[PDB]
Amino acid sequence: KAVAFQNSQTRIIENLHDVAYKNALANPLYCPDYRMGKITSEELHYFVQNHFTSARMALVGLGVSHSVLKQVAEQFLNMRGGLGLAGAKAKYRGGEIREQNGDNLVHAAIVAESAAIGNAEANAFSVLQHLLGAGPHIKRGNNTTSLLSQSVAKGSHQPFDVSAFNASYSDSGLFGIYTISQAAAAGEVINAAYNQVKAVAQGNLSSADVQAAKNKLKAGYLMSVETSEGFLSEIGSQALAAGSYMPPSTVLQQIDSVADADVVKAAKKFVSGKKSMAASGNLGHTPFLDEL
Amino acid sequence: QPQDLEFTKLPNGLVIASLENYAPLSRIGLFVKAGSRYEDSNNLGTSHLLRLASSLTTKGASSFKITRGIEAVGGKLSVTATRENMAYTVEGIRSDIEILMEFLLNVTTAPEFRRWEVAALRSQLKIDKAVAFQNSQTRIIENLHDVAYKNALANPLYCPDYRMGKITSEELHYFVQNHFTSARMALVGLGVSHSVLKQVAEQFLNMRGGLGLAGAKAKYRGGEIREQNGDNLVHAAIVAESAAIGNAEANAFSVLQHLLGAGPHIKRGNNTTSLLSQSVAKGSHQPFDVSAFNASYSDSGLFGIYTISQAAAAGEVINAAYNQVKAVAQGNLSSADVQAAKNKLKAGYLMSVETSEGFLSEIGSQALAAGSYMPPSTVLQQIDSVADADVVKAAKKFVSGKKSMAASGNLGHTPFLDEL
Amino acid sequence: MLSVAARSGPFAPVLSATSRGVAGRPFLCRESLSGQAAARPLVATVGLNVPASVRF
Amino acid sequence: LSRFLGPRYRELARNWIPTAGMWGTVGAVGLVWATDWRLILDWVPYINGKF
Amino acid sequence: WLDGFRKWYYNAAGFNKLGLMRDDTLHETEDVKEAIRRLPEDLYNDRMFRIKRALDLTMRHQILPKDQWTKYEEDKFYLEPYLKEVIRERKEREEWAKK
Amino acid sequence: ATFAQALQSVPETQVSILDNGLRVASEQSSHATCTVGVWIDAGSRYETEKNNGAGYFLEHLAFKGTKNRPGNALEKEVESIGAHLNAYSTREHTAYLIKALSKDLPKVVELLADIVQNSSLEDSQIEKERDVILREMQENDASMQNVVFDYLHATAFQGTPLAQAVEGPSENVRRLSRTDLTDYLNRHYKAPRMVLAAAGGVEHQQLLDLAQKHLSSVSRVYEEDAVPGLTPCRFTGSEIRHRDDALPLAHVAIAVEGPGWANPDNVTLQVANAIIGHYDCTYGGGVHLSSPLASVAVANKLCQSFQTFNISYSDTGLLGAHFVCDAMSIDDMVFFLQGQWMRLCTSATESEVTRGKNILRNALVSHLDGTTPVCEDIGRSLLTYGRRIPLAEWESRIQEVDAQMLRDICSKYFYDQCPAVAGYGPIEQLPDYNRIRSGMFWLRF
Repeated sequence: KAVAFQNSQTRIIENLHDVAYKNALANPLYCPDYRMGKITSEELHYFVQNHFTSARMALVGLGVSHSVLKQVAEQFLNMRGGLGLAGAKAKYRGGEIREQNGDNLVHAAIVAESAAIGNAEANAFSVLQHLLGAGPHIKRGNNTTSLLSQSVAKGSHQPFDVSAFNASYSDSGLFGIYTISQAAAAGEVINAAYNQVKAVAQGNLSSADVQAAKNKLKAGYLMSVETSEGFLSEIGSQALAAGSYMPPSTVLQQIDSVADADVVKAAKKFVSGKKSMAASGNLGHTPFLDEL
Repeated sequence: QPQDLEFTKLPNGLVIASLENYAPLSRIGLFVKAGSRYEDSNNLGTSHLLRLASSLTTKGASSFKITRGIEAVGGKLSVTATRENMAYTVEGIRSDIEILMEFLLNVTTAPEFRRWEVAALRSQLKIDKAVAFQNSQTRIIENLHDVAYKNALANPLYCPDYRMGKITSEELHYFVQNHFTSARMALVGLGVSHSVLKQVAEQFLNMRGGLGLAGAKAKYRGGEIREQNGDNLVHAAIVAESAAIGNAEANAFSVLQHLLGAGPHIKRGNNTTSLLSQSVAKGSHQPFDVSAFNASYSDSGLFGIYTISQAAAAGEVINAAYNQVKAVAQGNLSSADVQAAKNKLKAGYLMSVETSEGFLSEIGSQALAAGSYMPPSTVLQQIDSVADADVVKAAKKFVSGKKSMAASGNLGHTPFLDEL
Repeated sequence: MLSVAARSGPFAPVLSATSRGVAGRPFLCRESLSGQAAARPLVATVGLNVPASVRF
Repeated sequence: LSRFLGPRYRELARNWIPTAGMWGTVGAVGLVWATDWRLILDWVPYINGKF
Repeated sequence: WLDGFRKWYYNAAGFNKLGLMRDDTLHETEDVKEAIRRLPEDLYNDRMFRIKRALDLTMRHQILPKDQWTKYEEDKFYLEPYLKEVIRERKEREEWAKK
Repeated sequence: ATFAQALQSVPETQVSILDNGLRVASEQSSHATCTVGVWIDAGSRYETEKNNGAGYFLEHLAFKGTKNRPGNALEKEVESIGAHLNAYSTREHTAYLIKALSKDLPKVVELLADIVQNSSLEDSQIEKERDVILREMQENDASMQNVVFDYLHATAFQGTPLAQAVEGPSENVRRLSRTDLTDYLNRHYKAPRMVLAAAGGVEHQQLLDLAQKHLSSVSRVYEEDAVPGLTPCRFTGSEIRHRDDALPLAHVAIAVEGPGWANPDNVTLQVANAIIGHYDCTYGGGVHLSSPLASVAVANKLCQSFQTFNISYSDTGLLGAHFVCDAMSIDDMVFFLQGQWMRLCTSATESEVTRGKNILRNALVSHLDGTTPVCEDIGRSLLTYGRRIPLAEWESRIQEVDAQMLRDICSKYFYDQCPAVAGYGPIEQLPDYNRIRSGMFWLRF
């Protein structure tokens, strides 16, 4: 935990998921500070005996044929049949955890509830995520025609890093705005980014930029596809979410079927939804949910 | 005869009060309006290191001479800090009160703040934060104020771990230059003559005669923090906005606090007139402690319910307590219970009066904030002037205002603020 | 009234902190910052002989 | 020396006069008993005769 | 004439040739080591650099050339407002011990 | 004015005896509060192995049941008057305290007269309070200095009535029925072993008229003329060491038998104990603190806290030091504590004893500032000293103490004596008892 928390961003994402859910997704992915010295073998055996089930899990293979995988699945895998606890629906909470760290760069993120994986709006929210921009495409570049790094840099001469943030799960996703800046001008980058999403929620967008967002999302899915570790992760995620494989050409068709008004509806749902904020740094000029 | 306290004002700007009791104990206290709400977000924990820097060196005496002089006289030099006020207080023998007065006025007026002394003092800052966070009340009182206020009063009473190692003596000197000054300073004295205290105040307090850097206005924030601790005792408190101290709504809010059980009046009892404890104990059987607390500052105040419960029944405890305050807000009240709340508030104010450090803190806060000393009989007349409809109006204001909740423990059955 | 112990009785030691002094990479560039945000959510990898990696 | 000369160190030295003087007589009587001085042991009447 | 005799004594002492000023060649007693704890960080860092360079030069048994010798007018008395404070604090501690 | 004139101007305590022998004392001052309490001479002493938790049980139980005002009617009446109560029980005193306004004084003394005589004892409340006492006694193991003081009282006075706790053991709580508790109430709550302390806000003729009306004819004559009797308890110098190496901080106390209450030398043993002083790690004095054990402890980072105590009982006392230390410096704290103790005992100076006399004068007037601890002093002084000693006489006893006087009566009560040693925590680096005794008596003197 002390090596993995040297990244500043994962503390913000952990505090974000601690804020934006009530129960059964608000548990932190890393262990809390007090449970080290408290997690028992009976607790780990209860977690494994409830939630590691052959009816729950999947087993996927790359480079290995079907026959020895089915023989191993008949041999050592088909014993467990009790599905255990299925979660508690991940109810949305909304709020603020705003700690201070002493870094010169504030890291803030403003996020609302979005749709889940398998719905008809998660593809539109991912088109909106790549429309607002989430990737350093040209490395050490301006990241120009992304809308958030456009509309922040129209007003701010400060160094910044603004992006979109889509965290899609099977119950309810999370769509939001990520800002990293110097602490003297956090309100300018946060209000300029949120005014850019309030501009795109009124339909002020170009269909060439929607086509560039769609091509960026198709490129990002094929970036997830092209490595065999990533292909193994994509086949495992599709296997656990659906139970039948969906081909990437049909993924390109489903991304291409996202209408231009659906991401306007997604930005309207982001604006009209209840907000959630996770921020850390010097918090003198960082705005709040009343100011946003 | 103990004469009435003169509460006079110097032409320099300081509010000086002194009486002679012909007392065994001569106590002198300087009261600064330089608390945690007066320090800012850039210099945070400066009030904590300034509170621990009462035994440091100063322009006039070394720190060894300070500690050996206070111990050779026999008195004590202790500072009590709220979020709003800090209160340096030296008590001692009536013969050597001049030596105590010059040591205290050297420390409060012109500290040297040398860098090796504060570099030694940051280990004491870590030890004092660990001792004060051994108690579970102070931690969520600090995070309660962090979630209940926006910028000013949300600054913590104790220094956080991000500033530990970064507190500089230049920022300490800038904060004590901008916030230890005469027009906000009140110096009160029990057992010390007024002409002697006037002479000591004029001979050492000509320095720093401004009004000071203005503190920010605190605004209400709202929302929750809810965090996990690791014990079966879950501490959860829900507050909302109340008026500043010196207002008739705040005089109603303190008697609504003493209606709903400000603390254990009986040692090892059941507190069988507090309506919060009755309406929680009618539904719960596990050990608990439900109180209500009020904290009114100079601009804005907090009133709320503090519930200590076990982790299983805490939802029933918090919802039954909130439904009890809903019953007070609709007006299910007894006028004999309101009169018992008035007598509880009058008696608790007399408990605050009856100790000499509490009396020194009382007139130090009165001469610091208000600048005038009401008699305690006039305080009893104000509490008797507060009636039932103001209690109903303040309960409606608490149940209709935006709330903030701080919780700590095993949180599997702790209810959320939307669920209330 | 105007005090700290007169407002709340037992809560004066927890809103009044006494202290007896005596015995009784920082990413400094905008072009270098491109990549420190969160595109995709929290993914934690702990290996046997490979180090920790976070996929964002 | 200059830090060791004072009223408190003179009072501590006055407090440590009789036990250090008695330790000096312990060392003198033990030196007399170890060396068996003929001038001093001929004055004690229990060893008066020839030893 | 006294400043000329002090400059001749500074030249004959030898640490102006070797790279040290006046306050590096102090005996590390408890007062001097308390002042060692009480310097600021930059003065501490180039003081220990000057001691390490002096130890390198007396390991090599040679000195710097004359253009980079520490002059008597280029000498700063950096330790003296700390060492005088430590000496007067130790003096008042021994006077309180005598009291 | 000056200090002696000011402590002369501190008002006197008129003490008066009723028709049954009960003692009434008051200290009228300017404040409007009123702190009437009954102090009873019962405690953990004057209890056998049987009925051992009876004093703690009756301290817990005197508020819950009453003959005249049953149920929680005591709580309803005392919150109708808005007052506060307290009930502390020690080894030789139990007490009941009400702080109130002075206009509620017949209600306060009527509630005390219904508490100490007409308390009803319902068996449902006995079972409920037995469960609450067992839960509180399970919670009291975290109170580690109380555990070490109870271990020190167990190992210092073994075989005596002072070995037992005030609470009583868990095998003796579960068998306490109603008739043993009312036998304890009929034996040890007798009227001339009871004082009525008031402090300020009262009038003494009003208190004596109210004590004639309410607290007269409690109980004077025993059942079968079986008087209780105090015994001189044996001090046994011993060592108990509860070793818990997974526990973080070691609490170790070392105490020698002191003279007690009625012997006049509690002032000079207290001025030696106050020269030694106390430290906690939140004190911001640092290295420059006056007590040299605390200065050495913060100089080489020995312990977290140390507290030097003079706990006194009738002819028998424990005076010593209890320290919260780490696992690696108990040998250092024991050596420097015995070195500071017998550096005090061999080479006491006039500056050291005037520092201690000044800190004792300030500590006594800061203790007797407040109304509730000055009623604690009135009740404890009336039960132990016979009269109540005023602070002018305490100043006259303090001002006769010099360093020579301190040196010889320290040689009486410190030098070469076998102490009692208690410890809870990692007690491995405590020295063994022969090293404690070799570190007591000095190699030079």
